Amino acid sequence: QGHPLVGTRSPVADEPDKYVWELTMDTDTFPWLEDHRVQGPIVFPGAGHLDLVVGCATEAFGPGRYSVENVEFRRPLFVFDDRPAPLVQVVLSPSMHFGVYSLQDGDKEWVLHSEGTVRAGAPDAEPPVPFAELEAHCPLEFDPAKVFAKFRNNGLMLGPTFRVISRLKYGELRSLGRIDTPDTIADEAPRHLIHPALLDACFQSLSIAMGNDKTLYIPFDVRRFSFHAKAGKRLYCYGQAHVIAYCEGDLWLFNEDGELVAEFEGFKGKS
Amino acid sequence: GHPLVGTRSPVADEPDKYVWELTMDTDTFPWLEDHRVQGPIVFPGAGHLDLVVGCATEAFGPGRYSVENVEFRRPLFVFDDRPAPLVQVVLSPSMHFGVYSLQDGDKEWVLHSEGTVRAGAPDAEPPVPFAELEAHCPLEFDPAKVFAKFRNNGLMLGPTFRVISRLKYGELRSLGRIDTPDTIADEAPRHLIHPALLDACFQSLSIAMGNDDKTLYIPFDVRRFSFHAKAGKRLYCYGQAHVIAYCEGDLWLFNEDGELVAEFEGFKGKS
Repeated sequence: QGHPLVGTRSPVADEPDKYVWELTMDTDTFPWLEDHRVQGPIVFPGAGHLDLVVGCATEAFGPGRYSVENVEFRRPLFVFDDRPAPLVQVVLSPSMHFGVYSLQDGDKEWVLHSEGTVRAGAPDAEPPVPFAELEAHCPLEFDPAKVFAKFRNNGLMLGPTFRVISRLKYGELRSLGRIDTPDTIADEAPRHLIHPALLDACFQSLSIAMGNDKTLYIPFDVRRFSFHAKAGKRLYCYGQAHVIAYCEGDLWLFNEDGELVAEFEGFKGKS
Repeated sequence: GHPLVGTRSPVADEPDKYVWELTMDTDTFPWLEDHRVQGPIVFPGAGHLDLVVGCATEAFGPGRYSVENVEFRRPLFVFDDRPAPLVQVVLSPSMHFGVYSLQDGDKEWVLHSEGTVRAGAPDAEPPVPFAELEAHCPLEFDPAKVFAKFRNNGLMLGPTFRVISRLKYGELRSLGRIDTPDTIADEAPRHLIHPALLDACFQSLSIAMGNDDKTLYIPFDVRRFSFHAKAGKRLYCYGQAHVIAYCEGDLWLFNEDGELVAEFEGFKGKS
């Protein structure tokens, strides 16, 4: 019944404020993994790491607001088809520094995928445009089928569960996207805080803020991710881009009733 | 919608002013019967916090709100001989609020509550984590003992305001379990924190000063009330008193899973 991405924890005696969760990230436990392939292999979406770490922190310290600051994404997490499911470790230090690690079977070394800090609580969120006014602030509309098309044309095989933007609007250095939970994940998504598929789609949405009539971007840095409330079945993602091959922007995720879900400050990306 | 937020009629020459109007009758709110003070029905001074924050929620949206420097001065009566009073939540552009009532045939409105309100809240600082709460308060008191004191001193409390199922205490400490009764179960999810349970929080705190006894205290001042999450069916209120006839304490409201619901800083009281 718990958060599906938080695994077993085995509190070690000589390390009292250290927390380690272990999880086998197989397709049987997570069929949706199939629908985010990058040039062939299945990749756990770099966005997904935020639902993972905060779900872990939630299990240790309790429900509420958590903030994940100075996240670095460096090495992709693969779920290959030829080898068995990888093992994944969320290591939280006493200093509240975290790392996400993976080991493929027969490998000598763990691979660090994500790195940052995490704390309880979050600043008061400051949307530059209130929820109701959002619709009008982004006049122009773009076809979601074209956005998905671009991704695959550059080698990003996105299946139904990662094709979840139903509507999308934009303006100068801004974007607004509607994220709908697909049926394939419906029963399982309320167990997550913000399902990785929907978290990935938020970064998809931001990519339309860079002025384009080409250059694919992937999560690289995040100054602050502040979780405020669980995602519902329908989501409104409002992005504002900042002005090389590094895209940057700030993000505000809302539920349809207008409840802020999460705030991203400094969501940097890379080709 | 929130049952205590009424009609709002935005006035043209006053754009940042909000006024909600409500007839506080027993038919709309049967639970009102169960908090009488020396005869007449009194809207609990604690209830003013669910009212103002429900109003602010309606204007600005769901999320965290903080009500600072609340003064309670004059009781809000729902007499039996006269028709239901009218109640007005006036929110100024400066985010200063007042709660007013007019009884039938009266020339002037009566100010009941006064303070400010803003969006957001500080990160909450429980001095004892939720899990450790149980052990921090060893000694137990009989709730039928506390309701008895109130009645003996002229506070006729009916079933809906007898909601403390369990109560534990220590030096300058208290811990109470607040249960939503069946009579309002159907209506409580519409409130943020039903007034009955909000009143019971102050009931709980009164056991932190008291030493095993006849001095009733009633809400008077609150430096800060910070709302974080809707109340559930079971609630744990942890109070810590501060050391004339003005009691004061800090309160931390928790749900069963340990989700902080509300923080009270500087909850002063008066005989």
